[PDB]
Amino acid sequence: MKKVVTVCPYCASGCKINLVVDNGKIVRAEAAQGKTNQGTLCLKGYYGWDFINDTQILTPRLKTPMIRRQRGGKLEPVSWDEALNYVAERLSAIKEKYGPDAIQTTGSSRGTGNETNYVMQKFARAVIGTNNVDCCARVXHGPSVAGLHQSVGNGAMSNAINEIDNTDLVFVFGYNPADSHPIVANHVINAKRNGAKIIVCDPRKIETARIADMHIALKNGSNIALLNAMGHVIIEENLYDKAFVASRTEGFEEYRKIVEGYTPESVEDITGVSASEIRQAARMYAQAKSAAILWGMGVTQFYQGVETVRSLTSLAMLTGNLGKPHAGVNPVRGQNNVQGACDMGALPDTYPGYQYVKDPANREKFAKAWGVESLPAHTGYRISELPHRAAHGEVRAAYIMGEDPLQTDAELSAVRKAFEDLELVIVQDIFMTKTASAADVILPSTSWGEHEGVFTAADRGFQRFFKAVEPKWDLKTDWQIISEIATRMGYPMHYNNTQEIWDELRHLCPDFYGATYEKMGELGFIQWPCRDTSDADQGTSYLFKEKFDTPNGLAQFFTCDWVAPIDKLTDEYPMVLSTVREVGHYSCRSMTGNCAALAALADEPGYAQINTEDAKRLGIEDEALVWVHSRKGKIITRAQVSDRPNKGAIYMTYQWWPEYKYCAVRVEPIADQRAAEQYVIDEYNKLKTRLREAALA
Ligand SMILES: Nc1nc2c(c(=O)[nH]1)N[C@H]1C(S)=C(S)[C@@H](COP(=O)(O)OP(=O)(O)OC[C@H]3O[C@@H](n4cnc5c(=O)[nH]c(N)nc54)[C@H](O)[C@@H]3O)O[C@H]1N2
Ligand SMILES: Nc1nc2c(c(=O)[nH]1)N[C@H]1[C@@H](S)[C@H](S)[C@@H](COP(=O)(O)OP(=O)(O)OC[C@H]3O[C@@H](n4cnc5c(=O)[nH]c(N)nc54)[C@H](O)[C@@H]3O)O[C@H]1N2
Ligand code: SF4
Ligand SMILES: [Mo]
Repeated sequence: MKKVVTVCPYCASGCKINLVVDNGKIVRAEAAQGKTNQGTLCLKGYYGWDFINDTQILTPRLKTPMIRRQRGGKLEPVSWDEALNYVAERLSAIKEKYGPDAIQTTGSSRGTGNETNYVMQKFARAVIGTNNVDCCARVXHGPSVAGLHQSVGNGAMSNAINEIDNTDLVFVFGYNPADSHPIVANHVINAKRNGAKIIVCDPRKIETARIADMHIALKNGSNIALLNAMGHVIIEENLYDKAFVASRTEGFEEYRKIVEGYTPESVEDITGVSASEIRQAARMYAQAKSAAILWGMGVTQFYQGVETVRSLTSLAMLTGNLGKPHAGVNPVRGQNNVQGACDMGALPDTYPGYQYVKDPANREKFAKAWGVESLPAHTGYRISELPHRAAHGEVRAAYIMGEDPLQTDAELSAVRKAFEDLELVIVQDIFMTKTASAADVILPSTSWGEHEGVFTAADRGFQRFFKAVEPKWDLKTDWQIISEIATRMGYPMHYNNTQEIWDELRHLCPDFYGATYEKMGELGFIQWPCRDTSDADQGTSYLFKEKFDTPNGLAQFFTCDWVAPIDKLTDEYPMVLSTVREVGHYSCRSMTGNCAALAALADEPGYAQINTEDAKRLGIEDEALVWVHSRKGKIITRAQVSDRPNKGAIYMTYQWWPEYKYCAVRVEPIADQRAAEQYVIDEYNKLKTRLREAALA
């Protein structure tokens, strides 16, 4: 009986967990003293280790390689030799026929770890010869989509999670940590215990709003209108930091011109917030000695979302809430390793350590390190473009590792046809997912629990996680799989352990070089940049102390005009639909839904939060199934009738089996509940049986 230290594989809070191991099996999980969690876990860390054991509650663990030889055929189990040879031969053949850019790779933001992601992008670049490497969820980063990067030159959380506790004001905008990042919510609560003020800008009455000094309950989609009026108040009442603006920013005058028209009064009907409330919130934010903005992954989907991110960041620039502790702009992103995948250069325009492929010095270094003559300079395809590339023949093969697009991507029949248009789809996962079940080849990897590595938490904190248990089947780690494919394609690659991979990237990434395995250890939390291996360098708590990471080191102001959501409301569709996380289950659900304790918590088809008054009016009872009508769409869901959602909007916990957050819908009650209930059981049994048969064939 021993404790093996790991990091939670769910959200990006980065909680350290001691997995109790007795006789080669995990026996229970308990909170370890991680930097972020300090002996606490939410439900998911505590009960969510159970999927490792292949419970088969929702879907089985992948146990063997598989190949679907004919297109409308069965996945058949095969040896590793057969699978890895097949893939190396197909990829090689595709590369020679169509060029390297005909192949798309993905990183993975989940249990695999940082080392895997570095290896995947190495494979794409040194072996295949393409920059086509990307992750679904990604930090604000590229030229093709606006974000934080244009404002401050880094898409990361500017300040640590542990810095939240001593901020004077937490400005939570489009963010629900109580359900999304329970341990981050504990830091917000502790900030309030420590006397911080709290402003929540959220249409709904979320948990954090209960403890908020102001809950700005703004109409769904009204974000830029509110943000501009807040900037208007800050500028017109002279509450901005003039020194900071003069010396550390540009673009003020152009921003001032736009927000000048946006009086709190001009925006009362649009935001549903009184001008007085707008003034008070803008005052509270501007007057706090140090204020941290927290927002969610989240804001970028409300669209005007990427403008909203910059408009928010502009508020922090306006008030000098950047380049000092307990302040900042802090997109707390979702997945346990969304940050790390990006750190490892699982993005189409950059090597690990945000060393852009367009720089010839960077190409030279990596090329030399990687024993290759030339590395490609042009930006690869984004995984979100896959349906378009596949349809038009630009991408012929997808190597999809640790992503489930046929579950978790907008319009599921788009990526389905994408898989049809593609010549070859490889899925490397730990479960028979919807996506894996539609693949040509399945490569089963080890899971979190069965291997080790490094994750990067929400605030760029590198942490080690250790192997607790041996895989029960003949599994390879993700990086073992890639390395073997790489070698079979003519490029010698092998590693004996993740430290070898980590040490290689350290020597290629000046901002990660100091973050040795020894420095991270069992409980260390090392935020990058960490440049010196000396134990004197323990990382960077917050960014931008001296300058910003923009070309000329000045932060860049931005906002724009408010534009009403594209899906307008009608008498035919009088409700807003938006999506929302729930604490007890995680998104893919292949992990939480395969945990006996967590699975007992959440019913199918899932829940839709409806306002009490809306429900009264519509004849919708609590717990009663309901239909939700959009356009080219209708869905069945369960009513969670509460006063938490705002009247006029329903919030679906959409984890169940580009404006994701605003959508015009109608909600109709079901007369025959018993038939609708049976129907739900019927469809869930269908899917469960389908994935079962896919796996045990
Ligand atoms: N328990 C659990 N936690 C998770 C996950 C999970 O599946 N389960 N998934 C993780 C992942 S991958 C992600 S991306 C995160 C997502 O977590 P979040 O970043 O928190 O995204 P949401 O919860 O979907 O939306 C957050 C808030 O946006 C509000 N909102 C909706 N419309 C508007 C608007 O127009 N303006 C404003 N200001 N607010 C609005 C909603 O009411 C909600 O409270 O959760 C992460 N954590
Ligand atoms: N319409 C719409 N579109 C959206 C989103 C939305 O809300 N709505 N969300 C966006 C972001 S926020 C989310 S996090 C992202 C989710 O997709 P993804 O990461 O691929 O699914 P995932 O479910 O987390 O699947 C992760 C897979 O990884 C497997 N896995 C987990 N651990 C490992 C491992 O160690 N090795 C390997 N090879 N695989 C592993 C999981 O089983 C799962 O299939 O896509 C964006 N698009
Ligand atoms: S899901 Fe998030 S808050 Fe909960 S134990 Fe895991 S890392 Fe911590
Ligand atoms: Mo996410």
